[PDB]
Amino acid sequence: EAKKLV
Amino acid sequence: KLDIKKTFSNRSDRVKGIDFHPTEPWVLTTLYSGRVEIWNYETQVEVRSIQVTETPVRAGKFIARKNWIIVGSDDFRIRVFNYNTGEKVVDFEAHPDYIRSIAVHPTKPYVLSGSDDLTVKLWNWENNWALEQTFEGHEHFVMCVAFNPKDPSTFASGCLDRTVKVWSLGQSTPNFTLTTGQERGVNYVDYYPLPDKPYMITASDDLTIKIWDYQTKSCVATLEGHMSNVSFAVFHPTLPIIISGSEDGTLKIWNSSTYKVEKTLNVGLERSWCIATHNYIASGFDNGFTVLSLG
Repeated sequence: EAKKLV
Repeated sequence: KLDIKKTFSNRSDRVKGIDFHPTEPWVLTTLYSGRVEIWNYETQVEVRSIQVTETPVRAGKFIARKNWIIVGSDDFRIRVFNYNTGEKVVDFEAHPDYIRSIAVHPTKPYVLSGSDDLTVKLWNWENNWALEQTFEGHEHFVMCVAFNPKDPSTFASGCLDRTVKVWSLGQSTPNFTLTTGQERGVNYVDYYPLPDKPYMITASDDLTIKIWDYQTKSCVATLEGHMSNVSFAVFHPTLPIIISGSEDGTLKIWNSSTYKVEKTLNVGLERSWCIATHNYIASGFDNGFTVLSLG
């Protein structure tokens, strides 16, 4: 999910 | 062979998008906090600061021929502000998911937006911002869209699906699809701007930057050395260099004739996210942005 959010 | 000087650094919240104005000495920044800012990097004085939304604003460009900035945010909306009046002049939901990238046609009233909804969309501001076309076929988030500056009837999309697709306005499917071998996806795509080479360039979380000949479809070179995700890589418009930026905290300047690294810069702002070129360059980071002069 980090890829979507950062 | 490159005298890199510092022009303006500003501390702020994380900068996700950045762009130079073509005729005023300004940069636009779009922040993780929902704010967008215009700074005069010569006087180092703010021209505008606007709280646009509560969500990240990842994409931002000047449309200077209309005295506009255009921005796209994680609340799914495209917004346009007139920077002379400060007022919001357009606001619509563009995609049912995050907007990653906005590109503006250099001579026609067209905007492209690329989205986590797996599409690119084309909007016409002289047709009441009509959706003129949707470009479908990618399999993951569309991270970057760029017009071909030598023929802006075509444009490229870079996607986490590991492809670049090159499209033409008015055509249903891509002119072609490039399978990059960057198996962690494509974060960015840029075109070489001058007529001597039909080249493009891609950056990936796989730590590589690849140069492509879009006529032969071959990989010309692979630039390695970054130690974490490569956020972007671009050809400089007037100098024979490539500039990349990474979550490793560095900017790297590469020789565009030899494909070897020339300089590694850690400007002390943590992770790098975004880039613009005017021989000014500017990059946005976790802790603010910097504008640098090269010559």
